[PDB]
This record gives sequence, structure tokens and C-alpha cells, in this order.
Amino acid sequence: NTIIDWNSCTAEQQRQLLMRPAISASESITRTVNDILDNVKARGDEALREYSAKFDKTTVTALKVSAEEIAAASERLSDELKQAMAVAVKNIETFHTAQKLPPVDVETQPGVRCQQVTRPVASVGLYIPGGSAPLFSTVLMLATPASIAGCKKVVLCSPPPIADEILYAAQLCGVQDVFNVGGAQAIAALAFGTESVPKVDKIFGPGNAFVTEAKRQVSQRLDGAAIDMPAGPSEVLVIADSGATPDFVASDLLSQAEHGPDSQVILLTPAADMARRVAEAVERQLAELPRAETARQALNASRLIVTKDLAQCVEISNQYGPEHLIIQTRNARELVDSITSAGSVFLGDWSPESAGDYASGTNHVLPTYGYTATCSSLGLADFQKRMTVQELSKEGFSALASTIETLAAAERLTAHKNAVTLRVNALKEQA
Amino acid sequence: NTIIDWNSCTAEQQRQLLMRPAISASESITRTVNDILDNVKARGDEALREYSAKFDKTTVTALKVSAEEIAAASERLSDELKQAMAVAVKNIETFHTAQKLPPVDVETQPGVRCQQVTRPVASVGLYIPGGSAPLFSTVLMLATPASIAGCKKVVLCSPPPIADEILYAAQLCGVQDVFNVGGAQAIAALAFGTESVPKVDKIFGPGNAFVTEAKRQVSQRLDGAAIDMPAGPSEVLVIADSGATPDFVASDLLSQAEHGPDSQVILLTPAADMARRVAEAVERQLAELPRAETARQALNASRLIVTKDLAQCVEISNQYGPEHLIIQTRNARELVDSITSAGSVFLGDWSPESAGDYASGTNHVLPTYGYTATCSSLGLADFQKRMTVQELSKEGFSALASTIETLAAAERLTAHKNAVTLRVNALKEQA
Ligand SMILES: NCCc1c[nH]cn1
Ligand SMILES: NCCc1c[nH]cn1
Ligand SMILES: [Zn+2]
Ligand SMILES: [Zn+2]
Repeated sequence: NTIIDWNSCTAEQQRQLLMRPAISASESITRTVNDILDNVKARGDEALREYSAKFDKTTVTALKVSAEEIAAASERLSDELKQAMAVAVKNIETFHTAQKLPPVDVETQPGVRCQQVTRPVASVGLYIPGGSAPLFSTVLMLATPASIAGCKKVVLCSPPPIADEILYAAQLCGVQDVFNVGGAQAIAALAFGTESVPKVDKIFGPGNAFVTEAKRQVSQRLDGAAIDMPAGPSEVLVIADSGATPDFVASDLLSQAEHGPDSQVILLTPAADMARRVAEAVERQLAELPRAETARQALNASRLIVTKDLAQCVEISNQYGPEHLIIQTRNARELVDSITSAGSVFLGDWSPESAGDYASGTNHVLPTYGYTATCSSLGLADFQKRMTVQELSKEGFSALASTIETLAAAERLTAHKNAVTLRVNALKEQA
Repeated sequence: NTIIDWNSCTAEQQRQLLMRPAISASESITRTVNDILDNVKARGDEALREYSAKFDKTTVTALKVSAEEIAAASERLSDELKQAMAVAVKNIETFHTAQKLPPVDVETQPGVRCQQVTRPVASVGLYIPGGSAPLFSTVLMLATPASIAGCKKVVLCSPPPIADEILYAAQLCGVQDVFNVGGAQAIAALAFGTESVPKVDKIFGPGNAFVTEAKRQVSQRLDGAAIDMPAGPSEVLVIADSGATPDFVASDLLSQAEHGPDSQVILLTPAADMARRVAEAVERQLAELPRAETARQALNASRLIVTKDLAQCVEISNQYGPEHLIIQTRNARELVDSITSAGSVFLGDWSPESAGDYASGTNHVLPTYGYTATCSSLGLADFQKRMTVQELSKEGFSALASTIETLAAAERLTAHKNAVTLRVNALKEQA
């Protein structure tokens, strides 16, 4: 509970109110993940099978899940679920396909043709945390854009035994191979490759501390691979005016809170009345949540802030740059233009966070922990790259030659200048 | 050396040729850079003047270059040079402006509106190495896309004294502030901010080993900033058939070679006679280069490979993924489609590397050292952020509610499910 009267706080107390958790990061895990990587790179599968004893009694046999196993899993899933996933995929597919960069083809000057084309990332590996109730929805979020971009190889790793939901999810999005491996060793297998797991160009998907560390390390190693983005605690910031519904606001704060004890939960409202009613609704709803220890633990760091007006809410939100920004105001749409920093925005009272997590079609893999400053939500662009192309006709080149020689000359790049002179002389002789 | 017959090499040798040299780490430079960064964050300008004091004979006083000094440097440059930069900027501007993303606004289904909007990175800092032969053109390549993106603040740091060309290039592209600082201190200054230098969100521009390490470190620190891309030796790969002009091929190889003793220059040709002629052309042209010790050393690691046919040329290039791909073949454009990985491609006899470096309009800040596998040429997108926005109407939310609950329930995220139920019930009540 405890409401915060923003304008009664000192300037320092304020910045302190929104400060994100400090990064502990123990060397313990840095060295541990270091052993794991080196070991996986050198002794491939043999190393993997070994770790397949240490953590979780899996004693993995064949690293790759068979087509029969996937089929057996797909049969045990209800039609309701299967149909639910087809809806999500269809919408996610529609949104990402819409992100395709239209071809760039222009002549900056007559005869000087410059283009920007797209090429897909050759191969991508998808990591999915295991457990009893895995977040299989992330499979749809990673594998669908990978499919749309035209990635030649799309593979997925997850701690064995892999739940039926993940198997079916992978299959539905066309994942080629699913491997029984997890933790820091699954990341290494993807970055370095083994006798069974292929080396990929980019690794996608969040996970625990070890997985996060492993991704960080393989992203800084020449022998490793690139990653989708750095990690950080998830965040949600709700802006609510006097017209908002306390229960709706609370349900979104709680949705975020139930993700992990480290979740950042923030409410901004110009009405003390609203802040108080939201705190009450949070209390009531919390009491009905089953496994609600993390939600309560996350709420210990929450902030229910009362601002002087709506503009101040936007001002605070922009400084923070939240992963998820939910605008439950009466003219939500109009505020979008003034929002300069957020991962994903949800407008109105009928756009719950959960809608974006599962079926609106947007991607729920977003930048957080302040990275909204320069990084973007996962989209088509993260599974491809922009390649430029240029062709100068004899005319275009001749028209630019002098400019190029002058510049190359000012930078003291003789060979750069000579490449031009040689060509101009060749043309003079053929003219 | 002379020439390499690809198909005469063993499978093992062929795999070694495609690999690039390994960097290092030097705990000494990492530690040095670490102390520099911390010292700059803790003691600002005073700390910067202590460094300037030891590295130069004239300790810097005012860190910000005056508008007065900028006008003076501008008057000292020739009209020829100034006009040339204007041509470059104009073409660079035209190409990057054409990269503006069209609106992404779609209804995955009735009442479920999903958009992708862009927002500029608020502040960016550009670094430019100093010295005798300053590559001022990089200023045009960095400041131009920044201006187009709409970045609110653009500042530049360069080791004093700062050449007139840089100052002019900066003014020309609207760079707001220029600061007399270089090396790892400038990066630290931009990443942390000091009394004079503003803290920026992202840092652009390559530099020496200390700059590189400084950029790696600030990109990893939470109190740091993002960077454009990791560095590595520069490269060029030329594919040439029997119709290519030896001297043209050679001049491009030399253009790249003169960029640094670590440059990688490669030739892939189906004709053994072409390889020999190019090798001789390279030696003859090298003899005329004023100071080509750099070019000379770089050529020691060059590779002039004779292949079976162009198909094999493309296959090898794609596995390598060169920073610059130059195609001097009869059917140049026809091959582009087959090119799956390259930073920037040049087509035909009249598209010298030099043309792209200075005036075609494409960006010459490109991914190298194999980063072409997932990284793109610098472009408008690097000075922006993609933000997702969604709004479901009551109808849209109502039609998608069962799907969300089903998926939420499947992931055992009760609060996520409850956020839907509450809304559904509120709508029944209403009507
Ligand atoms: N941050 C992950 C979003 C998610 C997955 N499932 C539900 N919510
Ligand atoms: N790789 C830097 C491109 C350049 C600068 N000037 C000429 N060439
Ligand atoms: Zn969620
Ligand atoms: Zn060059």
C-alpha cells in the first residue's frame, strides 16, 4: 500500500523512487558458466550428456527429440489449447509480416544506383526455459518471426523432459530441431555447436542467471555467437486517470508481478483517490491468487505514485522508459505521440498486458531494465540484416569522379584516389 | 606470394583460409581503460585535463570548441573541398532518407489494432580519430543519418587540435557540439558525461585499440551507453571474371589495403590468368604509392584465389561474408540475389570501393570481422528505436478473450487469466 505524493518528494528522493535494482552479478556464476562453455566447446555431446546427470535426472540419450515424440505430445493436447495457439500464431504472423522493410532502390544522382536489401540471419537457436509449467507462448514469439524472415535453420533447446506444449508449439511454428538440453550448456551448444546441436549465428530467448551469463559470454567471444538482447527484470508501468477502473489497473500490476519477485511494478495517477482504490483492489485480488508469493514479493518494490496531472505522468514514464506502458486514460490514443520511450504500449481499458503476451499479435519479447533507450522490441528485424548495394554507370561514375578524387585526396588516401584516376583514364580512351 | 589454386588445397586448408585471425585481450589495456573510465566518471573535466596534460604539450583548457574557431577552420578550406563534401552529404542524405520506414498499422483481427512506430535515440555521441590524415568523411556518415532520424542531441569528440575538415564536416551536418577530447577518455566522457560533455544514449565511430576497448566496456556497464557496433580488421573481397581489368581489380585491393596493416584483401577469380595479372598489377601500382608500407604489410595476408567457376566464387564469399563485396564480372547484378552475406556490394567496373566510401550515398560504416553474419551496415535504423503499440476495442477484446484465458491458464498464470475475466464480466454487467 502506502501512496507516494510525488510532488512532496525531494528531487533526489524521486529519482531514487524509480531507480532499478542494482546489478549484483557474482563471479561464482561467471566462472561456473565459464567452465561449462569451455567444456562444451571441447568435448561436445560428451560434455552435454555429463551435465545431463548433474542437473535434473534426465541422463539424456538422444539429444534430438524424435518426430514420434513430438507426435505423441501433440496428441495429448486438447483441441481448445491447439486452437488457442493457432489464433495467437495467426495474429503474431500478421503483425510481423507487416514489418517487412519495403525495398530501397534509388539513384542519388543519375547513374548512381543505391539499394538496401534484406538477407535473413542464416541460422538461429531458440532457448526455452523448462519446468512444470513452461511459458510455451515464447516459442510462438521467437519461431514465428524466424519463419517469416526465411531463416534457413531454426533450432530450439529446452531442459528435458520437454513439456508437450513446447513440442507442439515448436512444431506448429516450423522449428526444425528440438534438443533435450538447457541451462548454460544449451547456450554453449548453440554458440559452439556439437555433434548433435548445430552452431547458429544468433541465439534468442531469456532464462535464469546462468543462461543470461552464458548468453553474455558467448556474445563477447569470437568463437561464440550473437544474442537477441541483454537481460533485466521485467517491468510494467500503468498510467491511470480518474476514469480508470481500479480492478483493471490492479489486474495488470498483478499480471506483471506474478512473473517474478524481481518484477518492477509502477502506477502513476493524478488522483490520490485512484491510487488508494488501486492499492485496495491489489490487496483483494492478491488474496485469490494461488501461487502468489512472488507476486507479493514483487509488490514490495512496487510504487503507487500520485502525480499533479496527466502530463506529469507522461514525463515520469518517459524518463523511466518502461518495458510495458499501459495507458488506462480516457484519451489514451492521443497520448501516444508524446511517449518517447517504452517497449510496448497498451491503450485503453480493454488492452490488458495479457492480451499482448498471448494474442494481440505483438511480440512479448521486449527490451527492459532501461534498454528501451536504444533497443527495440523483438520484431522481424532481429532475424535478418540490411545489406546495401550500389552500381554506378559510366555516366554516374564520371559525374562523381572529381568529387571522389578531391575527398580521397584530402584524406591522404592515394590508392583510393588512383582507383578513380585509372577508371577516368580508361573512359577517356574509349570515348 | 603469388596465387592459390582453391581446388588444389586440402579440405582442411580450405577451411583455414576462410577463417580470420584472432584478436587478443591484453589484460593491461583492459585494466588501463578501466581506470580511465572510472577516473573520468568520478572526476569529470579535471580528470580530462590531467590526461590532456600528459599526452599533449598544450594542455586543453576549454573542452568545447568555440563557434569562433569553427568559422575560422571553415574559412581556411578550399571551395573545391567544401563543394565536394556537399555532394557527398547530399547523396548520403538521399540514400538514408529513403530508408524511412512506412507506417506499420494493422488490425490482426477486427478491433485489435497493432502498430510499430519509430522514435529517435534522444542523444548520440560521435567519435573521430585525429592526427595528420583525418578521415573527416566519417563525420558525414554518422552525423547525416543522425540528423535524419531526429536525434535531439548530436555531439562529437575528437583529439585536439581538431583539423579544419572535421570541424567543417561537423558544422555542415548540424553537429551541435564538438569537444577537444580523444581516446578512451572521450568515450568515457560521452558515456558518463562530465561538467562540459553531455552523457549520451549511444556512441558511434571506430578508433584505436583503446577506443575500441572503451566502447566495449561502456556498452557492458549499466551506467554506460550503447555503441554502434563491435570492431575488427577491415576487409574487401573481389570477384572477377575474365572480362575484368587487372588494374581496376588491383586499385580496389590497394584501396582497402592502405586502410591499415590488418586489412584483409581477397580476390576470387575463375581465371588463373586473371589472378596472375592482378598480382602483377598490384605490384606495379604499389611501387607508385607514396607511403605504402601499410598497404605492403596488409598484402602479406592477402589471398588471390583461383576457383573452378563463379558459382564457387559466390559459395566462398558467402561463407566468408566480407565487409565489402566487389563484383567485377560480366553479369554482376545477376549474382546479387545469390549473395547471402556481405556488408556492402559494389557492381561493375565503375563502382570503386572509393566511390562508396565518399559519394555514392551509401554508408561506409560497415560490419566486419565476420559480424556481417547478423549485423547490418550503419543506417537510419541505428539512430532509432521501434516501439510497439496496441489497442483492442471492447469488441476486439471480447472476441479474443477465450483465447487469452486458455493460453494464460495453460501457462498457469492465474493473474494473467484474471485480468481477462474481470474485463469480460464488466462488459456483461454493462450490457
Ligand atoms: N515477459 C514474458 C511475457 C509473458 C509470457 N507469458 C505471459 N507473459
Ligand atoms: N572503413 C572506412 C571507410 C573510409 C573512410 N574513408 C575512406 N574509406
Ligand atoms: Zn505476462
Ligand atoms: Zn576506404
